[PDB]
Amino acid sequence: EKVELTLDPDTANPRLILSLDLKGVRLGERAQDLPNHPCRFDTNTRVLASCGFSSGRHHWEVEVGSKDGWAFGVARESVRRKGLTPFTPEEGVWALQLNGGQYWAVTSPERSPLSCGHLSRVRVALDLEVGAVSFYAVEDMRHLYTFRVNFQERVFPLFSVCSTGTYLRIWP
Ligand SMILES: NC(=O)CC[C@H](NC(=O)[C@H](Cc1ccccc1)N1Cc2ccccc2C1=O)C(=O)O
Repeated sequence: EKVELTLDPDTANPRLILSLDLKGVRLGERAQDLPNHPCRFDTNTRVLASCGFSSGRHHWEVEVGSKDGWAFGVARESVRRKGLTPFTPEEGVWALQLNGGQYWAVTSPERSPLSCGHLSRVRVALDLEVGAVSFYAVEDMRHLYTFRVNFQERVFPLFSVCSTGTYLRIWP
């Protein structure tokens, strides 16, 4: 069930910078001049993994920056790439987020504050049989949050970074 992911550069918003190893994402100062690939998020600061899941159970781990500005989890493949989307379950993203110095599950219309400790590394567990996306703090595999979803399509690991001082990294 453990998966080895890499970030898909064709999906990445042109302001993002992906590390050479395709495991890390940060936000650059300027938009790169990149082609208008159909998979590319052209406005929101997102990138997907190159691999998505249609069935079964899979998990991966994400190292998280201490500073505000990231969100990560999963997106349905049909998430709109072109134009400005809301970052919400209805628009096809199921994510945890750090901002305002607080961790959130990005529920809508109101986000859900989590009372977890400081997070360093998070396991994401996607179960398409059960219909759930779950997040655990790695150190004691402490459950943080589950979204229950009836996924009817391929689901991709999702990352977003909208501040220059933070990052996400597929671990290790
Ligand atoms: N990482 C998260 O916490 C998930 C939110 C994230 N937010 C965005 O993409 C927002 C969208 C927006 C918000 C307000 C006005 C206009 C556009 N952007 C785009 C942008 C470009 C360059 C510098 C920063 C930003 C930024 O904040 C997401 O939707 O993936």
